[PDB]
Amino acid sequence: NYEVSEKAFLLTQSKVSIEQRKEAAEFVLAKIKEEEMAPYYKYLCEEYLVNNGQSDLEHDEKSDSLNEWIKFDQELYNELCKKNESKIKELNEKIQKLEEDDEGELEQAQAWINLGEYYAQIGDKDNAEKTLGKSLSKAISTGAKIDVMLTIARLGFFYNDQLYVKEKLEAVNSMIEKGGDWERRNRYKTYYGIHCLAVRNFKEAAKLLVDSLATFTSIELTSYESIATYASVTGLFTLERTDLKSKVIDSPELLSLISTTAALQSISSLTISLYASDYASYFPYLLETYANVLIPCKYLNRHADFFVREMRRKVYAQLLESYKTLSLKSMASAFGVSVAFLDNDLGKFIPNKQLNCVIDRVNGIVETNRPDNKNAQYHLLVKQGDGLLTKLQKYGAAVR
Amino acid sequence: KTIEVTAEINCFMHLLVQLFLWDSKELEQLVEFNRKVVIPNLLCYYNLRSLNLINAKLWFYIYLSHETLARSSEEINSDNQNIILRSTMMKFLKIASLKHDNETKAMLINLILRDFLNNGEVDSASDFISKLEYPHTDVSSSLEARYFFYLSKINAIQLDYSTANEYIIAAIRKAPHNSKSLGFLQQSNKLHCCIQLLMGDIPELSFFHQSNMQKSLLPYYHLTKAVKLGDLKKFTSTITKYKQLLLKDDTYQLCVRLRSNVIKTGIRIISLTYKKISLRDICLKLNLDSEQTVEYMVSRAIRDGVIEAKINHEDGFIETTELLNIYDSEDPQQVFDERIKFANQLHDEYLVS
Amino acid sequence: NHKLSESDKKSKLISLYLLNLLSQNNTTKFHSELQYLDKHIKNLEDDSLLSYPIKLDRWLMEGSYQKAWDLLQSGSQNISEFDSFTDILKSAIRDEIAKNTELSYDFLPLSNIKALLFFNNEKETEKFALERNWPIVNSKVYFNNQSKEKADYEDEMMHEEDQKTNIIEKAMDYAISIEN
Amino acid sequence: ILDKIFYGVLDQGNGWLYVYETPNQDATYDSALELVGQLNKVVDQLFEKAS
Amino acid sequence: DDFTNELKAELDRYKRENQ
Repeated sequence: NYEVSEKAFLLTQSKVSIEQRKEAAEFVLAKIKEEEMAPYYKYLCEEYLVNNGQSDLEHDEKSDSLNEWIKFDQELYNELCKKNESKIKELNEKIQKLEEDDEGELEQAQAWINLGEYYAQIGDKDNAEKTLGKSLSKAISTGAKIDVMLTIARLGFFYNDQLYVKEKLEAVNSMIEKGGDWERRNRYKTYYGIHCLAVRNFKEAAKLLVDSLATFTSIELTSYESIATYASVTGLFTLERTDLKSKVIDSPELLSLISTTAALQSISSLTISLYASDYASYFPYLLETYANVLIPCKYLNRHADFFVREMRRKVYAQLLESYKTLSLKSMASAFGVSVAFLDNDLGKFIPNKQLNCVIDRVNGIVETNRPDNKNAQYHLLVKQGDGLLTKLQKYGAAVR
Repeated sequence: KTIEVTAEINCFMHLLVQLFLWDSKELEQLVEFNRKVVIPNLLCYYNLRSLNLINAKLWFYIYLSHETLARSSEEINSDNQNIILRSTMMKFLKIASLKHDNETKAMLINLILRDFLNNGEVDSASDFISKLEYPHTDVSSSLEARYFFYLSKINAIQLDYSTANEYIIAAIRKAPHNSKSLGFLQQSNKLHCCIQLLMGDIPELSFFHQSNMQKSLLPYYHLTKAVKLGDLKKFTSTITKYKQLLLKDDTYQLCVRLRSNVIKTGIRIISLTYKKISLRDICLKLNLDSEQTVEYMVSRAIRDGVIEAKINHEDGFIETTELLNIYDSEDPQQVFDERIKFANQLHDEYLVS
Repeated sequence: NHKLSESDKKSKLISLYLLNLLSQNNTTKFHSELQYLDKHIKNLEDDSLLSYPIKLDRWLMEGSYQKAWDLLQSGSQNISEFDSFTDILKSAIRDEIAKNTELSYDFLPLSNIKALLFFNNEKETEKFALERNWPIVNSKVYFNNQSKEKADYEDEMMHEEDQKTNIIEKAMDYAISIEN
Repeated sequence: ILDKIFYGVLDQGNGWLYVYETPNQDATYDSALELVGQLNKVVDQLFEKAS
Repeated sequence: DDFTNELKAELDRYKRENQ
């Protein structure tokens, strides 16, 4: 189900090539024949508008699109009824006979789950959760628990809903805690780091992603190259260079992951340039990471500017720690940028107290302000010490 | 006769609920009728169990409607009923023995302070503050936030944000009631942010985003970027469009005070870190508004406590300092007595517990 | 009410109190009288006479004393009525600038002080420096008065002298008796 | 130096060098970590007892 | 935004490579 949501997401924003939309349309047309995408197929016009979202022959009549395959017709209307009779009408009649004959226990619960998964592809979520809720009481061990969690896990990836999914996934996992192997636990662990990108948790996302394996592929839930970009980009932003040398840049799987596909451009272009402290070619890597990684990915396109703006602030901190002073002529020219471009980035960073530095105008020397023995007891002990005392006085001043 | 008067008031307070926002009777005869049912010795000699039985919480929002476009309608100078009300109000406090009076003392001052906020002079209100201060133990939690709301607003007109800081903190933490958390809290949060407007911080929207509706979020967001970036053009257009919201809250005065803070806040936003700042670099920064004001602009900002710099007219630069030092002898000892003073507010918990 | 014939009639006399009040260097009572007016956006905002001290004080709060000084000169209202409060307020403005020139100027020559504060004489410029206790050297004026002291009477408060050692030990003994 | 091998900082402007001692911190703020964790838990526990 | 950072990076590359 994720293969369609990944390819059709390129239909939303394409600023360069038109063929990217037609190439991604070939994967959509192939999957809609085997499985009915009608809930997401109708969600195409309800997601992003004023591109392809105005083209429909049924609910709303307008023609504006670069893709004519997303509009209903007489063929898809007949196929919608054929898939609805086989996956629901034909299967429910056989399950109804098993209910009266009393055949098995978990077999009827698993049959309701497989039947409930078909309502998700027809576009009716009321009967999908109704048949799933009846089979939830029959779940005891991890045999029927994986299938119940699998249906709710689809709600997050297929319907792109971060609200009612995680609340249900946590309730099912916390009811009976076993986990089976480590891969069945990834469904809760991988979606955890993915949900952190919606509410912008930053370093919290990479907690379970860095320790996760790079060979994990959920197919219909997620692809191989999609999860590879989530752990590479978020893991690089979380762990500092101290932890990058013993984990990211040197790993048995990660070194094998970068050679599989060239669509990462994170653990190779960004990591080596950061480890070698080469700022000449490091700047164009951020543009390739933004265009060819962040934009095509689903959850990596939500932040947008929040990647390059924050990553550029931290890469300067690695340079400020290795020198007391610097050269403004070398930073604003030799690294591939201009003078006005450097003052715009550092202009917003200084008043936010995100770093300690000394910028020179006439002399043109970038000097680092080093606390020496001050460290974390200088401005943090007074701010965090007295700041928490303000929260302590909240309930003590007003009582109840 | 205490029971007989109290029994009659029990039926009077039930009518006052209708007279408040519900049934206003007539806009003329009622205000004259409500006066003659109070004066004739309802407060009496302060015999026993006398409190909360007067008008008190009820009449705050009543008389303000009769004064505006009802009885007066700008046809006279002041309401004759309010003139007599000011005579009865100030007579209630004059005859008070300062014994059991706690809640009734702070409620009447709320009228004379609120009147000075719309039409009147707030300079004379500073003399009432010395009389207003008492350890009132009977003030309900609903009126404790309002008592701290007016004290913080008077200091704003007096150009002191340090004294009004301690009052506004306890104002937003009190009044759990729903009506006080919607209309009263949103009006108080805008005054709490007004203290940050005079301080120069103006923090972003985190807790205040979901606490109030979008009505108060739009003007504060535009004033946040205007004062931080130091743009008077965007700051001027904000006053014009939002003028309707600025007049009802008496916040229209931000066109002068907060406008002066647009330059003061923008000083710390831009980087002065280097020592000698040429005159041409100052004129280019802060659009063209910093070109006309260079030496005078920095001169006043130093004495006000924003930054510390030195101007040299011979070579045409300005030596600036970012206020960065290292603790050695007297530097760390400055906050030593302050951190002890910060704990003095928590030393009263021994008597409370 | 508000209605007689012209209502407030002359608007210049009302502005005389706002301009003369700033001569005492009191910024609290300046904005307090603006609240006393019944119409803020009608008579006060529209008329330039009532808005004259507001626009004058606006440049004073922004820090620009050069634009505020031009209002007392290029304005044609300084002939008869405002002539009395012109030089009196100008003397308070120059005294307010002198407080800024101490911290904001480490060293400044004599020719600039005449131009900044709008002086017509160089000898009169040095006369103002004697009352303000400004050291004068050749073609330069320094400030040794940045350090402050006295200010009425204070004991054991605001950077004391001989009690510094004791108060540090006294603050440690105050918390013991609170617990006891 | 950024790898915590050699301890020191250089000067790009004048081509000079500066002195940096090996220990960058004593043990102080480690006690503040116990204070922050206490004020983020016990304080929130007080309202659960009152309400 | 991304339009500001990408534009200033490409315009400087044309000038830097010509020096």
